[PDB]
Amino acid sequence: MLYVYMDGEFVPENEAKVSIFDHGFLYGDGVFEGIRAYNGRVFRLKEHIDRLYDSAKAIDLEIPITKEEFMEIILETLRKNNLRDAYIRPIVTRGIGDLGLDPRKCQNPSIIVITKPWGDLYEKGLTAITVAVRRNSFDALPPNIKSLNYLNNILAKIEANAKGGDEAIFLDRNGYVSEGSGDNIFVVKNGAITTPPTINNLRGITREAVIEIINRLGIPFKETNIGLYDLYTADEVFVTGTAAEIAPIVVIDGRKIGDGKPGEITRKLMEEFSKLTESEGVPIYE
Amino acid sequence: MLYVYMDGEFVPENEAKVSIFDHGFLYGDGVFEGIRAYNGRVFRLKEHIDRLYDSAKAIDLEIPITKEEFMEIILETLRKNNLRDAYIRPIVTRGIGDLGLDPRKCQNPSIIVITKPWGGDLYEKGLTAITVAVRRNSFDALPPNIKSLNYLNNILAKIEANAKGGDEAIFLDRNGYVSEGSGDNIFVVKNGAITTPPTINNLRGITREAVIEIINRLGIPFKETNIGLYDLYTADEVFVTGTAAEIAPIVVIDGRKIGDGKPGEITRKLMEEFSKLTESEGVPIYE
Amino acid sequence: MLYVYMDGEFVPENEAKVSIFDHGFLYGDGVFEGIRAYNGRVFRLKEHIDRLYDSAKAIDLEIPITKEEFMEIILETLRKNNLRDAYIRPIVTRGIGDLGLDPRKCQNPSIIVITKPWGGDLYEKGLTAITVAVRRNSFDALPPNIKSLNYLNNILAKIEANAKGGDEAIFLDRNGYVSEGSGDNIFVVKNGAITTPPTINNLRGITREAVIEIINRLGIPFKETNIGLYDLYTADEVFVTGTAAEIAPIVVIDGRKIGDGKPGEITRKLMEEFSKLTESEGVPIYE
Amino acid sequence: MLYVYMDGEFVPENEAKVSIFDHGFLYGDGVFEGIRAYNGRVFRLKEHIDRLYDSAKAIDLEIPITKEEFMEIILETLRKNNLRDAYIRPIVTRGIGDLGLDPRKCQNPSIIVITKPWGGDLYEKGLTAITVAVRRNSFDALPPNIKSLNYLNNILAKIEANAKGGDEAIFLDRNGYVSEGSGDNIFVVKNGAITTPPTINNLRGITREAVIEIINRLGIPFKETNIGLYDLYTADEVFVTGTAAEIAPIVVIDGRKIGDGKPGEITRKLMEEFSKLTESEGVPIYE
Amino acid sequence: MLYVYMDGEFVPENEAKVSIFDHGFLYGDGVFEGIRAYNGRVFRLKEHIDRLYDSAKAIDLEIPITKEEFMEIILETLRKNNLRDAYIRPIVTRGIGDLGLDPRKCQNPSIIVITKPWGKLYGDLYEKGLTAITVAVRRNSFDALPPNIKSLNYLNNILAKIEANAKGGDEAIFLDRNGYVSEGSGDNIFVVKNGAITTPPTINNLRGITREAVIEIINRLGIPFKETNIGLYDLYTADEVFVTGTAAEIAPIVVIDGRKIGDGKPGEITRKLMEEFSKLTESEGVPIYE
Amino acid sequence: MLYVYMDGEFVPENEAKVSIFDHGFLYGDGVFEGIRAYNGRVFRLKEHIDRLYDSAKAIDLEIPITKEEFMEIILETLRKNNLRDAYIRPIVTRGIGDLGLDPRKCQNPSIIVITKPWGDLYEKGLTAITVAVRRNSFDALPPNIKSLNYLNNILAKIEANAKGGDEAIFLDRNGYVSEGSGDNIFVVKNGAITTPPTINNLRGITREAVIEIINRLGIPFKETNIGLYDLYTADEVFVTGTAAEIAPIVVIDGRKIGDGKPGEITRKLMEEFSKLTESEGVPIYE
Ligand SMILES: [Cl-]
Ligand SMILES: [Cl-]
Ligand SMILES: [Cl-]
Repeated sequence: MLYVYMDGEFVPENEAKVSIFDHGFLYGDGVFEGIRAYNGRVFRLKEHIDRLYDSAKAIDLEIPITKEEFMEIILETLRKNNLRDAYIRPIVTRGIGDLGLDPRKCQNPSIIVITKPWGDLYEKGLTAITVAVRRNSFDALPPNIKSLNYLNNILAKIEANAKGGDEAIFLDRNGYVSEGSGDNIFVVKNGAITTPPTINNLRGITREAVIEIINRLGIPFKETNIGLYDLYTADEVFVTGTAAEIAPIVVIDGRKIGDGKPGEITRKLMEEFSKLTESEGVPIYE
Repeated sequence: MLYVYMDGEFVPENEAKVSIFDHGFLYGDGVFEGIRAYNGRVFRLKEHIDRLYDSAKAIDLEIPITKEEFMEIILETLRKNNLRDAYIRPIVTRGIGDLGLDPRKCQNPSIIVITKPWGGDLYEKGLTAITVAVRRNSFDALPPNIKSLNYLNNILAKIEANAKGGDEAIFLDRNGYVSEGSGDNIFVVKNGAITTPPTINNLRGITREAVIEIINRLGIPFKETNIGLYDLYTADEVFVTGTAAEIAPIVVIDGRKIGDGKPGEITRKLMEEFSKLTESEGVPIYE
Repeated sequence: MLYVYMDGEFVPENEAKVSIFDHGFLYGDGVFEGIRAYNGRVFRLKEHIDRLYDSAKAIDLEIPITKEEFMEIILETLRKNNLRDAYIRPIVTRGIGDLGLDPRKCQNPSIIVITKPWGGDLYEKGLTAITVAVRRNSFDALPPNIKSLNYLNNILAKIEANAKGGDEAIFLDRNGYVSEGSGDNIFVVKNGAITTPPTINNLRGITREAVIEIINRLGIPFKETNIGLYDLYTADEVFVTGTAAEIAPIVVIDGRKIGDGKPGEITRKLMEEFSKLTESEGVPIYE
Repeated sequence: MLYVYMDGEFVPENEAKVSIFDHGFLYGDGVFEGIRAYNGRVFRLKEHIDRLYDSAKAIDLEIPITKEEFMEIILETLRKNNLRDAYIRPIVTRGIGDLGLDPRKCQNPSIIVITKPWGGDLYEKGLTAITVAVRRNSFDALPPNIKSLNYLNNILAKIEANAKGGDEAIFLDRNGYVSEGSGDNIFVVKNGAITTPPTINNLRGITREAVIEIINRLGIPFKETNIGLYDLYTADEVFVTGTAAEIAPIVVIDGRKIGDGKPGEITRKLMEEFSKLTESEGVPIYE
Repeated sequence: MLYVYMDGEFVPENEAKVSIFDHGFLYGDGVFEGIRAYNGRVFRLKEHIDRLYDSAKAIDLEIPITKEEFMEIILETLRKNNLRDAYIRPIVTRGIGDLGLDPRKCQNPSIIVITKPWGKLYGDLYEKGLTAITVAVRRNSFDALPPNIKSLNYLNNILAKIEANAKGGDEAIFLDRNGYVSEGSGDNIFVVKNGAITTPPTINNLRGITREAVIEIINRLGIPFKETNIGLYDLYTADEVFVTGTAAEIAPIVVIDGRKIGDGKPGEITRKLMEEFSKLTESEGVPIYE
Repeated sequence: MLYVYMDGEFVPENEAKVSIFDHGFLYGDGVFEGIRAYNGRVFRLKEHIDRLYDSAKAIDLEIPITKEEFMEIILETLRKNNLRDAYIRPIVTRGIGDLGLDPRKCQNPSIIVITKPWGDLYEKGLTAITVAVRRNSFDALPPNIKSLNYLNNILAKIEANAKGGDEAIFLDRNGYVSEGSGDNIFVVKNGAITTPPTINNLRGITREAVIEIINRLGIPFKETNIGLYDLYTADEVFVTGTAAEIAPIVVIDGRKIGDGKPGEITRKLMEEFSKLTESEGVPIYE
């Protein structure tokens, strides 16, 4: 029933498989994106594709097709599955080499496009915990690369699962707030909004869209380092990402954030963001 | 011609494939080992299997079979391919789940065993190494003690080495101490004494452990302690250790000749002793 | 019904009060100890008093009496309350001064001795622990070796543990190494060997020292070395040590079962040996 | 003569005492503020009270009264002592609980308000400062943004300054950036522009905020950014800000004259503007 | 043929020598500047002299003459050698003292001015662009040996240069003690991405006079500009990268750690800034002769 | 009339000058040693020469003569000046090159040997202060290299001069005790001695000799990281170096160390070290 684009063919999900000798599998040597289709439009497709190519560049991986070709493949995959509302996961792998680490011995990067249909926690808000693991360092495994190396994020998620949080919050190698395991973080205090610079986290496309809205609404905004203290004493906290959209965080490390309910500024941004997703995007069908 | 063990079946290499929905593929959420078979014996099989289970425990992954069963699967795979001299790569993945990162939605970890025939031009001359700008994954972020499918830190270091004229990359850690090579542990020889970093910022190498046993047996003064760039540059000899590499001499670091620029006497002695050990020890595949 | 020593007078608990202008209250500017009396003997009294004076020296606080006098005051306080089995908390404060933080304006340090009767369930099952996001106070900022009235770092860790389903919090330090629990030192048991962090990033525990003496006496291989999250997660056994806790097994860390998830054999052996030590050693309270 | 508010009653200073079993005393588990009354007005009372509640929130302490009630208690205490010019120190403690550090066993937080009369030589000449070896408490360990009873880090810095010939201590943070003085925020003036550290590694000073408002009103170029030792040493002018200090010029740092070694023109201008602000703003105590 | 100013006298290059007991030699205890003369004008002379005095202040060294006197000595040295296009290296040392490191035993700081003829034999020498590598050594810390001080302690820079020589780069790029991009071994670094320019704050590197001039041009041209921390990722994924310094002017970086930067050629924004900077150096400066 | 060896000639001190174009002067690009002659013997000459060559190797500088030749030049210089009790400062520079920092343009390293005669604070002990500047990092400008880059040490000394200490004590980039501005540090507590590992400081020749004495006397000894706390609460503290020998530290940051007088263990080591210097060394004359 659902087809996956895999190296020039459409393949049913149950048969969508990659060689175990692909370095993307052996070493997580590959890059991916997360993209949303709303009402027959692909939201910020070009921005996501730009980031995919940036991720590839960072790991010295040449994507064997052009950005225009990649965009067409994504639209084609959504068409083949007749989707209007979907989550899209393009993946590019290093390809097959030998059992060592050398990426120069790898031939034929795989191009994969997964599309899955998209059909309670946002009325109540999420509980978050700060994890003991620091975010992968920007001088070790830069988190700005959306790569198949996501075990740092998974360890944080495992901590959150064990420790009663819906979401994990990372600090970075220098003690600053970084992001959630799968999303950027914003703090609201006295009508002003702050978010960490992007060096220690990922340059979120949702984060960028939300900042555009914040500026359009004239809410005072600063991109600056934040600490545990700012999280705990915030009027409101929310996280942003493709899958999450804008998710309110109402408890952090057992402490109620403000009144413990999604805040007024968060709710306003949720509305404005919904509007943006309904009116922007590359059309799938004509 | 070569078969891979994949979840209870032997599958030809060309067909050995994993679902793209396995979290091992999507997120590198899985663990692996590198094991060597020499002359029909599997060198330190039990030690590698112990480490595999430790790696799995560190990432909260339950391996669905026992260690004894895992050892039997490895031996069976070597038998099916009629190998006596091989490299073995067991892999355990988190398994198929949804497209989020939550490992709770994953069911059925995959168990994979790759065996490839493994039959020293760079070892007579020694290797050139470069120190990389990327630090090793932190022991408080993505602990390098876990041999996981997250190897992009190692690959970035290797990319730097390829671009910068080194056969091998050397990492420093988040605190500025020498960690290891991109795929092996590092030892420094100075005035007849040997030092190696503690294992917290690198990986508890099985070769490293075997080499330390030899060092102690030979009565060479040995210390496990932090090392710096200075110690690398001014060493009498440097070598790296791992399953694939065995003992590889490093004769140039960052453009500087190490000692006389040839593999050193202590390194050569350890290479001989290690060869001897691989020829006389191990779990028999056939016998 | 209990008397507290307070600056030369014995005072009922309900009246044991300190001026709000004491810098020990305003700024946590003071030091303390935790000492145990077992069966009419005070366990390691001299070691605790030495550490109290070391803590005071570290914060440039002169304790206005001698160590011998301090020991006599402690024994007297236990006598006055007729205790044989107790927890003792000596406290020395900077003393009353002005509203600024300058300790030079403080005159007369207060000397306080609290003694409370000691009359487990969590020790048969073992404790659950979580690693906290807050790092331990740095050894170059507010050295954790000082047992001072500044315990908010420990309290924040405890608050995290309370919210996150742990009985105990485990700290990492400013450099990413394992430090200690919020109120106790940490030991890791792996393949019959024991490791514990060096004391620089934590506190030189008197229980920790006693336990190391036992470990050496029993010939269990022991190393004082840096430990990481990986070592915690993959340990055969983990336990914590302190005056109040004695030896407490840790059986779950961050949702991961430690070994079999029950107090381990080595831990149980050390618990027995430590019990024996407390029953046979100490400064007698009554003659 | 002077009364202290303590849990619903006015108590003479000499009798203002807290139980030694209060966690605010045992562990510095509590929060405080420093507020100034000028000419019958309380300067920035609401801002200080907001920060007090933020400090409490950061340490998960529930202040048992509302902010309005707290403001009334402060004004009442100033009235009872007939003060027009005073320093006010509200304190909230975790309260009496057990001898362990667990804050869940604490039940009734104490509310304390100290008011002391206020009544220049060092401000005409300026202060000498030294940079200390101790780093500021980390924003990921014991966040300095919390104005808590844990002030030993500040006291250690002050002890260093006392011993090393400075009127004031300057901290760097865990990452090597300038943080603040032991009891005040720091500003640097260079080529007519002013810089101050972001507030993450120090405290969000109410004086600092007021001074930034003045700076902006006067159109002096201003940047909140990280500063280093170099910026201190080569500054045209340096000054510190806090409730007690107001604006204090720093004219020597680590033996080096700052600019001409006298309070600078920009500093003097800000001192005048700040004086004006304190004379015309505030919550009236009486009228 | 070339004279060096040395403590009040002009001395031929071959005889320009300092006592081995000068702490400037023994311990690198001294400060220096790098200044350019273009077409009879000294570019940003006053800015360089201000930085020289700031460097001296940072190491608690009192320069025994005034800034005006120092400027006159520099112009005099250029005059004596009849230069119009030159590189100028003023140096101030702590002076002769005993063999311990205590600077209190030093008396009489030396003042040295070197001037060497400089200038392009070929206009487009940066037509292809430079290759760079990121080094393993971190930049001297701003809490250890602050890189803002242009001192005679340049071994950190030399180690990075040694790494670059061995590793196939024309230039070395440093990260700092906290993992952020700092600068090249002898120049400030700028990154261009989607028409916007970023550069590290100056705390972990040096407040470059070229960097300041380039920022003025960037602002005048209305290119979006931000001073903020940058990482390896930003270098690798940049549209363009360039470095700035007195000797280098504006040098395009077209390869970093084996990765082509954008199209692997000097970029449009870089080329535009190179032109604008050339114009600035042709029309500004303290006249040597006039 | 003291002579300095300079590239093959003995030159009077007042004329001992180096070209300002030598990179050793321009960039501190060179290495040095500090060696002591006692009663006609050069103490640990071979150890110092080994370290000099190690320093040179660390900065990729080829010393143009052999170690045996270097030792002869040192002895010759002491002979020419008729010294029996002296401080020797051999220096090797990168040499003259262009005005850039590239060491490849530098072709002829200078060899310099300074010898100066050596002829109250030890009875009373020294005051020390801990400095704000951290020691040059072992991953930036490794302090194990005894190079002409000594401004880190000088900044610490400037702090000590201004702050009332005879000596400055450094912490390292990771917060551990490193060393004094010109000497290694040892801490004595409950009859046991500790000293930092050598990675963050310099492998002192005096430090090595003192450790040999400590072992010979059977004093418990451990090489391990030390903190501010260990300094402040020590029974005794002392520093070691060629010029200082063994110097007691009796006050640190305003705190009396033990009783505020040189300790028993320190005094014992001072005696044992004196004995060692009187009975060991390469003879200058026959
Ligand atoms: Cl990392
Ligand atoms: Cl801290
Ligand atoms: Cl450094």
